[PDB]
Amino acid sequence: PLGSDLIQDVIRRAQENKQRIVLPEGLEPRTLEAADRLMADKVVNIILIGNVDSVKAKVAELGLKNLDEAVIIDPNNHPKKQQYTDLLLQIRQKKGLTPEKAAELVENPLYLGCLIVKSGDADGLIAGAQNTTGDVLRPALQVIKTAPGMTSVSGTFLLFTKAKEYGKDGLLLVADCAVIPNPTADELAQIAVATARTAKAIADIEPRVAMLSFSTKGSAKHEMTDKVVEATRMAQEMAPDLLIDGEMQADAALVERVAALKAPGSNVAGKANVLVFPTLEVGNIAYKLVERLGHAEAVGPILQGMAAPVNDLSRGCSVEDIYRMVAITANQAIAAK
Amino acid sequence: GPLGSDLIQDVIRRAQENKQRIVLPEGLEPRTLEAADRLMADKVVNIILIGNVDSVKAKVAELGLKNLDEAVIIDPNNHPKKQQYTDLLLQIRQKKGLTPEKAAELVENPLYLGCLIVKSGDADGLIAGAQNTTGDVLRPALQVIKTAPGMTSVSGTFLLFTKAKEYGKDGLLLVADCAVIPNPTADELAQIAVATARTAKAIADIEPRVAMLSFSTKGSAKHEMTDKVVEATRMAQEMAPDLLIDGEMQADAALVERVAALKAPGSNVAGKANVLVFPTLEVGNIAYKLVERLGHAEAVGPILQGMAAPVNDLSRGCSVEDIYRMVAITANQAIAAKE
Ligand SMILES: CC(=O)SCCNC(=O)CCNC(=O)[C@H](O)C(C)(C)COP(=O)(O)OP(=O)(O)OC[C@H]1O[C@@H](n2cnc3c(N)ncnc32)[C@H](O)[C@@H]1OP(=O)(O)O
Ligand SMILES: CC(=O)SCCNC(=O)CCNC(=O)[C@H](O)C(C)(C)COP(=O)(O)OP(=O)(O)OC[C@H]1O[C@@H](n2cnc3c(N)ncnc32)[C@H](O)[C@@H]1OP(=O)(O)O
Repeated sequence: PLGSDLIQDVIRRAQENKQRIVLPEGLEPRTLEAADRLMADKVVNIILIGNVDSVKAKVAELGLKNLDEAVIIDPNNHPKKQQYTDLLLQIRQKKGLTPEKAAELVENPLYLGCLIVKSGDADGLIAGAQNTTGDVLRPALQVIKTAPGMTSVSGTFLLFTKAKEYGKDGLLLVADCAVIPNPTADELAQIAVATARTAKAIADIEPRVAMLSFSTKGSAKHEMTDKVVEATRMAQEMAPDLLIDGEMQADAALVERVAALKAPGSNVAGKANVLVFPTLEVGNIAYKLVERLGHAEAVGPILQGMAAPVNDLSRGCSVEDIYRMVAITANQAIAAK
Repeated sequence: GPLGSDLIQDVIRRAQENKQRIVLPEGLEPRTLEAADRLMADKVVNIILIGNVDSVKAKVAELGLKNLDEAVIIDPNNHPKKQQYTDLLLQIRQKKGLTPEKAAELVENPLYLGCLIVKSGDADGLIAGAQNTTGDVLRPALQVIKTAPGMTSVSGTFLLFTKAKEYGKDGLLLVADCAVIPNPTADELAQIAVATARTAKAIADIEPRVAMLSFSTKGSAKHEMTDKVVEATRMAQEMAPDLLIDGEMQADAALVERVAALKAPGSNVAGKANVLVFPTLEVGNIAYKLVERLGHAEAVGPILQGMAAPVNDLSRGCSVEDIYRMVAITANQAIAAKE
């Protein structure tokens, strides 16, 4: 119930600017059920990957009545197979892919799905109900690649807290909580800019980005603090339109009275709604403790920094969670154009 | 507030039942004196104040405090044990190049004198930092009192009283190291784990189950940074076979039975943790503050651990009630150290 209002807004913005979303796991029942609801509610235009007769059989078997307009693409046989094979070789031959092996890969639903998006025949992709994170992300990084002026992808969570005096009515975006173990200064700056733009695209927030540390504005100098200082500088340079400040402690980021004392004349401190963590140790631990010990609702991870949005579901994701992640993906696609 | 109030009441009561001698080096600081007055009224501890006797008595009369006539006041410039404490200080710090000339200056510094009083067995613990920096409190404590048997590192723990009563002990977890060591080695992290578990036992009447946290659970995400937590876990288990310590694990595996069953089957900690050990100060400093603010948890501390006799450091903005509370904690640490 925390963040059902925001998710309702995300669904509506998807509905108002309809994106084409590829679901490579076209025989997975949770995926198909979610696809049926998304098409009933006209949230997105669905593309399912699988043998056409098998997918249609499974749709009829699950009693789904809203998928007649879904496009179904058999990776073994479809009119753009050679085109996508040629595109794949163009992207990946140099990197050791033979035409022999390109012909195999193009028949793998995850690779095919990424090539559909990359070609401009779709706007985004969701998988991972029946694949590992790595098998989803790898083709996405190889084929779709990163957005202009970015070399790294990262994972953000929407963190809907019960503390409505922080963030946007209790919501903060937090990153990187899933992908990069130990970002360099450069990576951390890219995380900062990416998360701010996700904040704008998904949460309709005016981002104020806190680059977190155990130091605030030189209070605790150390090797680990220097990286966050450099990251802050480089983020500010990469994006002069965005409010980004650091290094600061979490209390300076969130609490006006502490901001006044330790970070005076920051335009972020005391008002942060985006938190950038210096390592995955920090991010992975911190968001889970806020989720459990704070009773916060965490939505994600949401992958950011891709030229076109790919998201990765968990293997235990509900129908409603798949629906939700597709709606988010559509919003990321709108932002990417 | 109300989350911590039952346990803090127990801590004060256990102090009252075995009265310890606590040194307050900042003997003219008004918040400290007010707290000392309440502690003496309530018979929580025997207070020792450091300062010129006439000045301290003048300040006591000036603040209208009626319960400090039995407080011991030691003037650092002139008191019966000055040469004894000076000789002790030279004996501890001669190797390290302290001259008798410089010993004679240091022994007159209230923070050094306070530590020598404890070290000599003339007190049981010390509290300062209302008017001194953390570093000026810690330095004499580490030089004079030093670390407990079998420990080389001192760390800081918080009592974290959360609103999630289904975790920890009715919502309480101890977390460390959240204040002192920026980047513990594997050995330091193991010592943090054993120290915090024993603090948990002594202060919070917790049966410690210690989770060594990482972004990996039992080899799920192997990496350079996870290796330190794996090694720390092994070394902690070896140092303390009487304690339940496991790792590496994620915070969800530490706290959630359903996740523990999947990611850490046959841990005797996972899903039941009540002590969390963080791999770095970045993690600890950020994580406890986010839980405090975003979770509405109450955090008490930092509490210093690993000292041969307890020294605690107050913040410069600490209330009278917070000083009272920290003195009660320190007395409980002394009771644990003597046992
Ligand atoms: C390694 C650990 O288990 S600890 C980290 C804990 N976190 C996670 O596991 C979550 C996901 N982490 C990952 O590493 C992802 O699963 C993966 C898919 C990016 C790793 O991919 P790998 O199987 O290592 O393949 P490899 O790194 O050889 O190739 C993946 C491609 O993406 C690139 N890449 C890897 N990480 C990133 C990133 N964060 N951003 C952008 N590109 C990346 C690689 O350079 C490579 O590109 P290339 O083939 O064009 O050179
Ligand atoms: C503040 C920064 O720049 S780093 C990042 C943030 N850190 C913090 O917020 C924590 C605050 N901590 C501190 O002030 C320091 O860590 C201190 C006080 C513990 C150490 O600083 P100093 O008192 O100047 O110690 P210094 O480095 O001068 O001397 C080291 C001595 O203390 C000892 N020591 C230092 N830290 C510790 C510790 N955590 N545990 C045990 N012993 C210690 C050394 O072994 C050495 O002993 P010796 O006198 O017998 O040689």
